[PDB]
Amino acid sequence: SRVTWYDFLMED
Amino acid sequence: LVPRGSHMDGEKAAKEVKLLLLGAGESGKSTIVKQMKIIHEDGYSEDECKQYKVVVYSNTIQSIIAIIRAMGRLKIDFGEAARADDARQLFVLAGSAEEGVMTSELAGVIKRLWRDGGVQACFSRSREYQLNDSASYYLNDLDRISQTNYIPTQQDVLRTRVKTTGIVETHFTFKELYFKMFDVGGQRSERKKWIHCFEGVTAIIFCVALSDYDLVLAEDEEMNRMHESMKLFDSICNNKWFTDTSIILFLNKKDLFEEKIKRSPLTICYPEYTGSNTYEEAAAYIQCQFEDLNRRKDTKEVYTHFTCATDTKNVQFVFDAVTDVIIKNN
Ligand SMILES: Nc1nc2c(ncn2[C@@H]2O[C@H](COP(=O)(O)OP(=O)(O)O)[C@@H](O)[C@H]2O)c(=O)[nH]1
Repeated sequence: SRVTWYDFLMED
Repeated sequence: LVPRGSHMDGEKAAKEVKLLLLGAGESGKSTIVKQMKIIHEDGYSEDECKQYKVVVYSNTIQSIIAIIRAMGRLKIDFGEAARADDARQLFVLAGSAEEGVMTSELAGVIKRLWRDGGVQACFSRSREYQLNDSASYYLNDLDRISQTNYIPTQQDVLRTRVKTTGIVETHFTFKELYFKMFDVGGQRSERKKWIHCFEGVTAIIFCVALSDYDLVLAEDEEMNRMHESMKLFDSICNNKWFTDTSIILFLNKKDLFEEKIKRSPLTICYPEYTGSNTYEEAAAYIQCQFEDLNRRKDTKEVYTHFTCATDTKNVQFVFDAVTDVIIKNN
């Protein structure tokens, strides 16, 4: 779902 | 009849610079946006400043209330019992200035509270409740800001703290470059929006509040603020999106850090630190702590600057250097 930019970057 | 020339009229298209301001809350991002407005833009008109009157009053009241509540949490008594009464009235009249009008009664309450010795004892321990760094600015200028004819000065506007909901952007022209500067907070958003925000970014400025080194931890926080910021900066440096990007590090709030390092040991933040508790060595240690997170130092460089984001002259100088760097790498 919605996510902070840090968690977005670390998803990879 | 003279045929008209091209619309451009011999002018080349300006090169566009996508710049992202990143960092934890209270690191100085919005202050840098406002500094850009002051330096490379119109500034702030009186119609713009009058709008910030309510915000000035709200920040002042919220700050004094935070100190008062901290007193109760920290078992700090008032220097004079009478202040208790004042405290109560402060909570009754906390919403009185929503109309941009600070009544004489409320101003008197805030003045008598800010004067008290116990309130100052709590202000000095501000690190235990993470008091915002604009509290003293407004409270020490209470006489000036209380007047009915008061209109916020430019420095008053720099110091305001506003909640960010949407896309905070500013645009300007500097050295024939069109800067699109986006302030990026910690809000949760859709992944496609992050993809769009991190695409084609020319430069990143990561702001770090040095003076946050000695702040207590809030409940359920896994680490202190400085280490949260180190985590963010690690993810920034060593990501694929930004291999091309110029990463700039603003070690901000150096004025507050210089006064703090005397009284508060850096060991509070870095228990392993064995150096001296002086401005120079502690600042170097923090700088290296953030820099060594770069796991590709040969291929990629980190441009570090120590800043006082509320000082327009320092910001102007630093941003001039930043723009020189951006041009060099383009
Ligand atoms: N003394 C001092 N205060 C600062 C400095 N930078 C920011 N502040 C204040 O710290 C508060 C938070 O700064 P802000 O720019 O809003 O952080 P943001 O959440 O990342 O936007 C504000 O009251 C700023 O005025 C600085 O360099 N020195």
